[PDB]
Amino acid sequence: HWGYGKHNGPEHWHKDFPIAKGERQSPVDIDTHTAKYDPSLKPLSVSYDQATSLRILNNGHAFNVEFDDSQDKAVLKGGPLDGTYRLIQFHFHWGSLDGQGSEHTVDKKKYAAELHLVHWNTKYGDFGKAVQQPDGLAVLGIFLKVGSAKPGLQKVVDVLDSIKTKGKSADFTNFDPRGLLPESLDYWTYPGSLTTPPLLECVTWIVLKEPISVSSEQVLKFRKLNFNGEGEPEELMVDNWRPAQPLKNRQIKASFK
Ligand SMILES: CCCCNC(=O)c1cc(S(N)(=O)=O)c(Cl)cc1SC1CCCCC1
Ligand SMILES: [Zn+2]
Repeated sequence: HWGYGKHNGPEHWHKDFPIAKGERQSPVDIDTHTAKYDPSLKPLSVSYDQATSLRILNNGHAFNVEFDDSQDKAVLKGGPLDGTYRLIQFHFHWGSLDGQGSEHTVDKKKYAAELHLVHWNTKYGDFGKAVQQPDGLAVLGIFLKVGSAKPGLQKVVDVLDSIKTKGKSADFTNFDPRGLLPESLDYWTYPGSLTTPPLLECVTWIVLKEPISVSSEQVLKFRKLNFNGEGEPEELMVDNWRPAQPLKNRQIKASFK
């Protein structure tokens, strides 16, 4: 099955998932000089006041913090989007070292990690239908750099010991994802894809310019997770990122400057 190594990593995905070589794959390098400022783009509206986290899951590729998406409670709107997108889950991608880990890059700079808040377009009724549509998902991507701790991240970090291995989950209620956001909502946006199999070309990407800072101790806790299940040989969950893919016939737009 697919994963992050030499024989099952990103360079192999196209044999099971030929869209890997498609026209709107993610992530991409964000060449900041070439991105054009679009005065028609709106401020992003992030409305997370009523978010209901329920659980956290080690799915063997990353960990997902899941939300109750059965009512409009945590929604993304505005920005480049038409209509309303409901938060279903967030997860991260991170490196074995602080110098790598992000999926998107900014003028070829790789951040230590990248947070993905995944939302689906309510006009398609549920996530599984949304991923079959070119405007089905909106993913808010946020870079992480290592420096000062992110206090709003600590509840996540502290539960990771309980979900060390693939298939473990834990009650994870009352987590507020507002504590993972940077000060500015200035962003870049482009049409792309899921960055994991099945690599569906269903995502409007919204990548924030301002990274959040997390501490070395926080990211070290990410790197103690395992991609294996309990009772199997230990493979640290590190370097769970797909490299930048060809931009092809796409324009990256900036909400700023
Ligand atoms: C089997 C799932 C493997 C791990 N991937 C994800 O959790 C995932 C990653 C992204 S990303 N990295 O582009 O933000 C997005 Cl947008 C949606 C999904 S969940 C979804 C994938 C399609 C159908 C299965 C669940
Ligand atoms: Zn992701």
